[PDB]
Amino acid sequence: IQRTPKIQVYSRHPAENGKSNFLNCYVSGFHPSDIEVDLLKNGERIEKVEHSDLSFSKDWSFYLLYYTEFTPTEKDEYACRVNHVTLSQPKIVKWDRDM
Amino acid sequence: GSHSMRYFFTSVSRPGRGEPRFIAVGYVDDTQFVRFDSDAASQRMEPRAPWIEQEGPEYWDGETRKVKAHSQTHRVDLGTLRGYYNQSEAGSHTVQRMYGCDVGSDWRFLRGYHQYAYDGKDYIALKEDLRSWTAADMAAQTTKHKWEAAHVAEQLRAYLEGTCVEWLRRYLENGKETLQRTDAPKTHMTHHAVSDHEATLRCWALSFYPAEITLTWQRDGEDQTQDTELVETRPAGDGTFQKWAAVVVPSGQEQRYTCHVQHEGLPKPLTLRWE
Amino acid sequence: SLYNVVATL
Repeated sequence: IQRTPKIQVYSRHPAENGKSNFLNCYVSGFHPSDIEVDLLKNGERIEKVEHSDLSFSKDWSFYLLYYTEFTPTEKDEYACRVNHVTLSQPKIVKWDRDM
Repeated sequence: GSHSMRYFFTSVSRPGRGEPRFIAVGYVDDTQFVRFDSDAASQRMEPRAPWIEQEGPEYWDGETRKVKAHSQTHRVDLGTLRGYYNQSEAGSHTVQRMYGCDVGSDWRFLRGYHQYAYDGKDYIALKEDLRSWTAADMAAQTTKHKWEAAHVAEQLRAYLEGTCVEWLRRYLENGKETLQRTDAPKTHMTHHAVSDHEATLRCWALSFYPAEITLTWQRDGEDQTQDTELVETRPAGDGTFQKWAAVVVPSGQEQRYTCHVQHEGLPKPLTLRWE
Repeated sequence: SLYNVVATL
């Protein structure tokens, strides 16, 4: 079977301009495990992105955490781009400080 | 005060060229402590938590030997299942396995597990009595017949009730500073006006461990689920977890609403109310 | 610590 990914984009710590933080993209509930996840800065892909080791939940669906160090500003925009066999086109989720 | 040790294995066939991608991870409660990735350069089981680094060379050589034997079994499994299901050799498929044990509050064996999945669906699982198997379909039934004749359950039971629990207890002691410590959620509430007459109250629970938690909203002392939203618990990335629940309320009526937080790290559940 | 023997499906 196939299962589409759930997506959450958020920071590790309360966001505050000028202060170093970590930008996360947590993808879960998907199957198969092959998936493409990119963190974006003003539309452009960030290179120094890492991710957790593949694991899965009780129902066998997979989960992964993608993350990168970053320093938020009032202007710069951040988002997570996800592509999976279940998606007709890449899904973009913008980072919202309040979520 | 119960605890668990669990191993998760995932193998994905790659028909275009080469062997399956194999990834194994080990966890104690919600803490990952080891991993193996067939795509990594070391080709060795590797540490993912400080407290496991205490183990000596014989430990790592042994776990590496065993995890590589695990990957070869899965490789063979992918071939076997492809036949059982009469599937093409051109498609990629996935086998997953998870096993482990739980110790109760008494620190004694509580239960063992050993289950398998093919393409994201239950395939075969060891029942709680650790003596019989649950086979989901006829492919799994053939596996079940083979494992009964070979007495695989007996072998697993011996591991799950003995070795598994013994090592779980050893790890719990070695990494007690973190593994036997609970981190209570750090909580607060935020306010967001959505219109001239409505506002959103969001109740936050941050940096907690373990992951299990419950956030509930009440209005005038009674549970409210309408007009609410709760996100799935997520990893902060530093080993702790986060979650939030929000509710839309009439501006000016914020005081009637309370957020309730239950967590193992809290002697008594917490109650939050907007300023 | 991992289990020692792995039976095939």
